[PDB]
Amino acid sequence: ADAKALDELRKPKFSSKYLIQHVSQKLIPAVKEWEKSYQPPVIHLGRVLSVGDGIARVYGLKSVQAGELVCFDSGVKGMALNLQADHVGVVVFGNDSVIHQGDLVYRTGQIVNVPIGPGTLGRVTDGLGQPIDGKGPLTNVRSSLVEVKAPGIIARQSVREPLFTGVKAVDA
Amino acid sequence: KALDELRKPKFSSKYLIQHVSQKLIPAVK
Amino acid sequence: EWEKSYQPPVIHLGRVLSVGDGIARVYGLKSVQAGELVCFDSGVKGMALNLQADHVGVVVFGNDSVIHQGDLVYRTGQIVNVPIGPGTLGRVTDGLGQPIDGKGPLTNVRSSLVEVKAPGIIARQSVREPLFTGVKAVDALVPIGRGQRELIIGDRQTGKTAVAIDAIIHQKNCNEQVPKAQRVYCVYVAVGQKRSTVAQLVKLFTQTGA
Amino acid sequence: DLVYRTGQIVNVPIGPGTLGRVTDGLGQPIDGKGPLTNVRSSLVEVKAPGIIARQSVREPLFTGVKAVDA
Amino acid sequence: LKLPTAPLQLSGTSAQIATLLWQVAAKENQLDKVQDELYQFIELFKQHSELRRLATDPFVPTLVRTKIISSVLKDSGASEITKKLFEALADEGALSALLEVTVNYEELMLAHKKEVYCTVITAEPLDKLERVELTKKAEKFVDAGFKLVMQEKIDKKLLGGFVIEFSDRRVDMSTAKKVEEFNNFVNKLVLSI
Amino acid sequence: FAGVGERTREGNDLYREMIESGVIKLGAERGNSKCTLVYGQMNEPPGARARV
Amino acid sequence: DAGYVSQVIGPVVDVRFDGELPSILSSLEVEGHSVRLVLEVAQHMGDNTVRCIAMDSTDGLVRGQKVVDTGSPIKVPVGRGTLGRIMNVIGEPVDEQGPIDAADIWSIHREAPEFTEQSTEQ
Amino acid sequence: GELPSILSSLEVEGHSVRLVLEVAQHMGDNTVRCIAMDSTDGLVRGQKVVDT
Ligand SMILES: Nc1ncnc2c1ncn2[C@@H]1O[C@H](COP(=O)(O)OP(=O)(O)OP(=O)(O)O)[C@@H](O)[C@H]1O
Ligand SMILES: [Mg+2]
Repeated sequence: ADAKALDELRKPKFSSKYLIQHVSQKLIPAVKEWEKSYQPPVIHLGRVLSVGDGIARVYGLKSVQAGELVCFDSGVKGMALNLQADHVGVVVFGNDSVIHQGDLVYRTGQIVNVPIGPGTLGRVTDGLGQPIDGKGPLTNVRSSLVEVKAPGIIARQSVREPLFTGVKAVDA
Repeated sequence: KALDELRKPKFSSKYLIQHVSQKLIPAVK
Repeated sequence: EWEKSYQPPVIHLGRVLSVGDGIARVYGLKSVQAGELVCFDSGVKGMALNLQADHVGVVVFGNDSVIHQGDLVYRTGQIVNVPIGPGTLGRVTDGLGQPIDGKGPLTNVRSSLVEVKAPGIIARQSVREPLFTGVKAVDALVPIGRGQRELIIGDRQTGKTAVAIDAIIHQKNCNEQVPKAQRVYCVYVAVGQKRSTVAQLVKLFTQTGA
Repeated sequence: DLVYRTGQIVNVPIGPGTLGRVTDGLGQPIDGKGPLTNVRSSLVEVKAPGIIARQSVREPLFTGVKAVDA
Repeated sequence: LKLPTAPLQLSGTSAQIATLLWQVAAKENQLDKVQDELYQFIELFKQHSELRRLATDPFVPTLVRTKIISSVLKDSGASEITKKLFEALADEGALSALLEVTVNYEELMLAHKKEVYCTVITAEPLDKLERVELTKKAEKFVDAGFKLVMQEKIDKKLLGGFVIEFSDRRVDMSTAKKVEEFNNFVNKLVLSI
Repeated sequence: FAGVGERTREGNDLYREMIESGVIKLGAERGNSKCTLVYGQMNEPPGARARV
Repeated sequence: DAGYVSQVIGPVVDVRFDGELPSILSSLEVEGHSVRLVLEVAQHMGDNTVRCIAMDSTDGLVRGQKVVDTGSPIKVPVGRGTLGRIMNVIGEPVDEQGPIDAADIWSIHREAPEFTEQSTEQ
Repeated sequence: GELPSILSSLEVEGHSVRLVLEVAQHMGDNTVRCIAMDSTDGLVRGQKVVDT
């Protein structure tokens, strides 16, 4: 049961060929009889194995990063959180009722980011960066990651300036 | 390298040996 | 007499499947006993603790960072035993009977198993003769007999070790004025203590004479 | 072991033959007075009657206890 | 319902399948007829990326997989045990268990010839009277009439003798271990005597 | 000093307060320092705080 | 030679090697990553896979990223060159003052001092 | 053939009452996981279920 004879099986030891030349010319006419039931194979895209309660288990997606924004074919975004050996566990940025088994998942290339800048000053935003106040999209703004590491020891200095709160119990 | 995908099997149906034994004992003539 | 009756014994092997956190899952070791010492390739000992249908779960007597996947595990054929006898007196041993005091190997000892069955009903006798701890609260109010199990229970830093060490030192003091038969020989087991704490105790025991 | 299905959801004998009989939790009698005779089987898991099927409680069930019935 | 006893007991869910396969192949006297079929299907998974797709891709339905496996083996000159096994493994997507059913079937088969694979470490290249006397002592470390498939190997850090590595047990009858157990024997008597 | 999983602000406070008090010196007189700082503070992942 | 990333769940990375697995507590470097990511081998998973803990964030890791073995645990600079310096968990200078010029880099993993070399004075 | 959406309602054919299922999860292997609006006592594992 150990891996040494299991690697010895990679060397051919068949000693007879009365099935190999029979079914190799019988395989491809059998597979072509079911090619409308086959879904096309997937390597760098993704395909939903299982979806439920806001989690999609995605087959494929070979070159996704951990914590990376993905986008399902129904438009709803995702986030590749735990990259397991046979599937990717994707949390769904929205309602997961528009995701089916066999839906294509697209890797977006970006770790999750929000629009930052002076254009956000005054807007009502959702948790992902889209404005929800009904005043159009975000202008004069740029995209920045949400997983910036905090500034270290040499970057900081001592806290001196007050920033009063106006509550005299607090400020006293 | 083509058989690296099959070097450990992963399946459902914990009672797999029952479904194999309900097919193999009628293969005996 | 040794060479005329000498066959080299067949030693059953075992392959480490997985190792981590001081636990080695070992394939094989097909005839191993539960609680039996095994030996690894790196010289570190083990104990076959739970025997499963596919592997053996082995607890590692030491640091498991020297064990790898595929390392050979030899069984020793014997349950875990320690050297017992009068040569263990005066000696600082570790949890497996091996000395750690730097005073050479253990002379005048013999091996015996660590897990012996407790003596039964007819093996017992009524506990009548006293064991004096030298602590007058214990000797007056909460007295001890020879053959008794007395729990020293309390919070931290309240004097449990002080009562135990006073009992040992008083057994040394009583051992000088009694004959050979009614002499008490003490064993102190230090489970999970700091290693500098148990050098203070051997300093105090070599200073008092205990 | 061989497990046979009975073809029926879990049922107990109901009817006027159950009166006077001691029973276990499955329907078979344990008082030693033979099987249940004037009886028929019905399901133990019945949905309760709905809203139209009920009416307000009008009639008194006297416990016979003075502290209860007062 | 009376099945012949397997030569050795084995593990679960991929070794008991091979145990059952051996048990129903020994009833039809059909062991070496299905062993090469196992190897042939291993070569078939080596050949086509569309036949090992049935073992690894989880998006093919079990109907499509069973209909490929059944309509590819239309008696195929082959044993009916192999055909009733692979449509059973195709009904669960357990076709990846073939490459370990073959390992456990190899173990049962080379246990069926009482043959025993081992390697022998010696200090010197053997003579052909030294070899046939080594098998006279190596056979007593097997508790059956198993005629072994002994190979040879040389490492002269042994001081003469032999070390039989049976792939699950070692017998170190080398002199270099005897002179170490000699030294460990006389170093403990002089501490007591 | 081993700052194991603490605030980075007080690590900067200790570093500054030992720059002024002369425990840590900078530049060419670095060898006249008497303190080595090793820092594994709260923003680090749990592997970097377990081994610092 | 090297291994590849098999599984990333949080701060725990499973690295698969094809022969010659690293020891437990060994240090592994991940190349192709933006920052220097050091993984320390926590345990052997069993099918030629090790399970590791990361010294920095695992955001960005790809299943199949090349992981090279150092053959040793996490080694850090020690000596007079570290006086007046701020170090990382893996011995990098984070005070932004040059490199750390200390000789004889030591492993962070060793066993405890044994029983005979214990001082008793107070 | 083809899987219903999540929250889509199904109906089981041949039950003693009108048994409406509501799809809660896609479990993979062409299987949905539903939540019945009535009792499931009397359901057999071959019963035809119509996607609404
Ligand atoms: N009878 C006593 N008179 C004076 N001091 C005492 C007495 N007993 C104990 N102490 C002091 O109390 C302290 C704790 O004692 P001890 O170690 O025996 O308690 P402990 O419960 O074993 O502590 P820990 O749980 O930390 O091991 C010691 O420093 C000792 O000096
Ligand atoms: Mg104590």
